[PDB]
Amino acid sequence: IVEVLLKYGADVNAQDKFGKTAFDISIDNGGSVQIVYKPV
Amino acid sequence: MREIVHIQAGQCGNQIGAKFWEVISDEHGIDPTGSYHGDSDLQLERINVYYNEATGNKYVPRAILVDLEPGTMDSVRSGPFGQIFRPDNFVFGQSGAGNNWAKGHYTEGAELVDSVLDVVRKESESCDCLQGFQLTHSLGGGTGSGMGTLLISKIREEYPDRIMNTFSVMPSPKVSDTVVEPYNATLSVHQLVENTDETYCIDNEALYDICFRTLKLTTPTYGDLNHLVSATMSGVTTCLRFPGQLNADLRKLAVNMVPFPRLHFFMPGFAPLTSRGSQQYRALTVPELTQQMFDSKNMMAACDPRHGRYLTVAAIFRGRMSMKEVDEQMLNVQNKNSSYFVEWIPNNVKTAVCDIPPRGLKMSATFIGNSTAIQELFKRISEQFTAMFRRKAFLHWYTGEGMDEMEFTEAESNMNDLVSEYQQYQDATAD
Amino acid sequence: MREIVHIQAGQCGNQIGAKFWEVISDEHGIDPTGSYHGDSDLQLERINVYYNEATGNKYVPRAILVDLEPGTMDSVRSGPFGQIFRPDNFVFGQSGAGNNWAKGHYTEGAELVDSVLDVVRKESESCDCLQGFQLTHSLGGGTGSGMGTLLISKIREEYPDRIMNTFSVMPSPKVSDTVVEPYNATLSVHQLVENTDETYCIDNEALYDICFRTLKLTTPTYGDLNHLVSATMSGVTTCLRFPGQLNADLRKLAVNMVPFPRLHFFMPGFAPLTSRGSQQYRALTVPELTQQMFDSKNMMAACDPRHGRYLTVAAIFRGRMSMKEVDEQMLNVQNKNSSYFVEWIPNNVKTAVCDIPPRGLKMSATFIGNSTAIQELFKRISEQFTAMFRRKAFLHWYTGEGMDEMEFTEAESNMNDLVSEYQQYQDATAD
Ligand SMILES: Nc1nc2c(ncn2[C@@H]2O[C@H](COP(=O)(O)OP(=O)(O)O)[C@@H](O)[C@H]2O)c(=O)[nH]1
Ligand SMILES: Nc1nc2c(ncn2[C@@H]2O[C@H](COP(=O)(O)OP(=O)(O)O)[C@@H](O)[C@H]2O)c(=O)[nH]1
Repeated sequence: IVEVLLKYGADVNAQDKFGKTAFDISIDNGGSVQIVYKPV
Repeated sequence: MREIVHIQAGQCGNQIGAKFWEVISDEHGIDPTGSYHGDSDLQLERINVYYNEATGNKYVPRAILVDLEPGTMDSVRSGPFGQIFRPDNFVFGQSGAGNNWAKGHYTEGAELVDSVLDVVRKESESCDCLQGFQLTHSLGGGTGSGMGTLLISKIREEYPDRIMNTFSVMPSPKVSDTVVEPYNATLSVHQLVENTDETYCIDNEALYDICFRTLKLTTPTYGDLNHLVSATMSGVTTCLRFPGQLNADLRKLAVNMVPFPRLHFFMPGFAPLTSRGSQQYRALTVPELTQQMFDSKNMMAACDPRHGRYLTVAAIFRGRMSMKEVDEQMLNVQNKNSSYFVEWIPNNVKTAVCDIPPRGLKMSATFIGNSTAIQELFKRISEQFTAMFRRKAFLHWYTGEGMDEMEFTEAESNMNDLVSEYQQYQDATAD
Repeated sequence: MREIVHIQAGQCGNQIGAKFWEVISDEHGIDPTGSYHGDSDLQLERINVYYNEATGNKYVPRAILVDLEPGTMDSVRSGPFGQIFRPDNFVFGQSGAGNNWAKGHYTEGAELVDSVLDVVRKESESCDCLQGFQLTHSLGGGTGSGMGTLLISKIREEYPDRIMNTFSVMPSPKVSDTVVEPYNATLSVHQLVENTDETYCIDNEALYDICFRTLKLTTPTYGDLNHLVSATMSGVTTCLRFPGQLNADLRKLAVNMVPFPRLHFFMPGFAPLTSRGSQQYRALTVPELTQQMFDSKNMMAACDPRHGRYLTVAAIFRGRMSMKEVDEQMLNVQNKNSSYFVEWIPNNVKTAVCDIPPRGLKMSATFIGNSTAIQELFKRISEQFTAMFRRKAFLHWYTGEGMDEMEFTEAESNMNDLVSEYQQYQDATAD
């Protein structure tokens, strides 16, 4: 449905009253040390 | 004197709770001011189970009224019996739960819970010998579901040795279009499986189908649905409110009805089924009563009792009738329908008879069954839950309240385990 | 074989620690490649206390080098002995602690601590019989103070039955203008009071005054300050590094020096005081050494020893000298100065004599005193802390790291308690 809406011109940047876009919602729904030897 | 503390949470819980008090008040002769005006002494003999006796010989329900929705206080106070409730027992918030279980259980509900616990502590300590608690609530919304199950859990900490009984209204897309209701109900069932001793499954799916198919109502309203709810609640509590031998308290009912702790979800049924405004021309005979109350068309949970087996049954007959005829009829349904009764629990069907019938009926019967077919209700919710959960649909509304996705997984798994346990006992044989 | 694990944290800790290793490697005949080229079997007898024997008969310090500051690894590795150190024992982070104890103890330091603990665990398990740990660090900065005390606490959890010893550089506004140094030092002292078995108080106030007043240096540099540091650290570790009877291990030193668990802050002293490049024309006599090491102008902590009493003392004489003359002098300073020695701890002054003197000296002497006069150092810090703390000055730098203001109150109170305990024993009599 996200696809057919986008092909019919849906605005991907459109924000709701909580400042969220549609993809922000799907992302919200979705839910170490690096040893580097340096020469001196 | 075996007191029960009643708690009503949310819009549904308060709606059916109010109807419960209007109905049982009429049976006991108690008017909205708390005065008694009856003919029978059986009305007041066990009035103490549900009512406190205030100064001036008045009776006041031992009821706590809760809602995060502030507007609910006005609708309760404006009801026919809103005058009878203890003003200090009304605990209302300002911001509702917005059909969100997480808001009712963890955030807005948690902000209000200590105010409710203060009022249940006061009613409980005033009891000569508290039996336990009775909660009316729905599982599809946010307050009754989330805050009701939060209340159960907190009450269990302070009163672990008391019976926790609930009247839990199950959601149906036939009566509500709220997308998240399967989420709220699954999260609540997870709580009920662990923290209640006995739960009456009042299913909106069965209530809608009874109104539409049996009562012939094109568009059942909540009043129509709630007429069945109150009629059920009156029947299932008859043994607790009137003098009798069988299932006279919540603990003796649980010892008779629950053979395995988690298997405590009862399928309620009643006969004759009636609508508001339907007059009774003649009283049902004992065989009509017995046949109808066991019929799937008379169950308050949308489950086919012939798709499972009865672990235990409590049958309550109300009104003046032959006890010899009742016994014969009760033995007849068990011997004719022997394949829907577990053979490894001998004499699992207990029958009580109360002389006082409900309003407008000379004869009636209420059924309470602990049937393995109740898994049909849980499977229906589980399927709806899974359809959304696999798409991670609407989760931000719950995780945004601090909730972990792992809680949804745990609740789903627990309810699915419950279903496997019913199936295990359905397939058990007396080897 | 009584191994010690050495840890150096922060800019001061690594500066002092490198000088420690340059000094004791020279004393033990070890060159920057780890080869031995000495002229005495006494140099190798207990080499194992500080050095591991690697393949090829090489000696490598059992030292872990830690810093949060970027750029410090190169300056350590480029030092005179920078190549003797085990490459894997260097734990250097990207983001400094910005003179903030909270950053070193709770945030940046906590992000790096498990990498350090891995390397101390490996050195500790390789030990035939580990004595304990030695940490060099300052208390006025953020890494040595905060992360050093975090390391002490974590090391104490895994090795609770081992001695925790520190060389803790106290701050002075004479050498550093950083406004928050009294905060960092008070927070560190609170940690040291609870978690170390013995601490050498190397005070930058005393070091600056020795350089300025005694050595006649108009503007002492850190090299000047550290020339005294290295001389002290060499002297106080002599009993641990060479064959002897007295205080040969960290535990026997603690049993001799610490009557009460919290009173484990020592005031080191040394004779003769010299500057870098100053030649010794003649060796001091035994009375000159004894008189001087006990003099207030020769103490490494800015405290007047005649403003308190000595609970215990450890005196170490280094060089070829008469032991009869040493004993006479040690009995004379105690009999002539009897009012500055507690009478309820008989024979509280222990004296060792090691044949090997330090570099450029034919004779030297080192003093370790556990004096109640050390409260002058704690009172000075406490007063500086209180001046800012009552104004709630600069607290956002600490509470912004998640810290609670209550921790400052607890640290202030603990250090003030420590001061009252010294005063209690200062006033005690052998009644
Ligand atoms: N039978 C019945 N169900 C109700 C009633 N009111 C709400 N419900 C159901 O309860 C669910 C919504 O919960 P509700 O009690 O409105 O929400 P809450 O106020 O957040 O607890 C839906 O499944 C509704 O269909 C009522 O009066 N009777
Ligand atoms: N004696 C001495 N004090 C030092 C030295 N370097 C820094 N300090 C002192 O240590 C404090 C600053 O701590 P520093 O070790 O620079 O900070 P860190 O890197 O955050 O641990 C101040 O009181 C400085 O005067 C040094 O080489 N010798």
